[PDB]
Amino acid sequence: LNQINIEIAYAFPERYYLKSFQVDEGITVQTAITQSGILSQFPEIDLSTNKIGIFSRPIKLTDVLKEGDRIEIYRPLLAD
Amino acid sequence: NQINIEIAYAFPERYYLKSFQVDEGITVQTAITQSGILSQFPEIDLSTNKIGIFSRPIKLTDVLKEGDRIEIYRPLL
Repeated sequence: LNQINIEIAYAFPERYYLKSFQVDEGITVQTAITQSGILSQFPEIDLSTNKIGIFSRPIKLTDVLKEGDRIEIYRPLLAD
Repeated sequence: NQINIEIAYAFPERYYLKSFQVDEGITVQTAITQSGILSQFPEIDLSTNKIGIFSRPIKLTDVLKEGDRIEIYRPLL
């Protein structure tokens, strides 16, 4: 079964949730969320109505844009 | 037949953000060349810069791709 890496983020103000998981390719947004445990840690999250976006990277520049998409361009390296 | 999109370029001294209307069906690359951002910032390199796409709303049924970050928001304000 092909494996991909995904992240889930949720900003519990003054202690952020930010976790990466290895998952079976084919998993949906709802399945990743419900299988992570995030809903047990934060029982105030309501998937029927909570607002959810996805940050995708890397992408192919040939991908088709949709309403409300933001393209973020940034630098891989710091310094001065 | 149009859609509203944004393009941002984050660098150390400034955050650039611009909103555009473009033809439904446009690719990321066409949007970038169309925006004139590459003339404005000659240092942007399409093979070297990080480039990602933020999408919202999604669907709970969307199939995840490699490197997708699901962001769950707390209701405002």
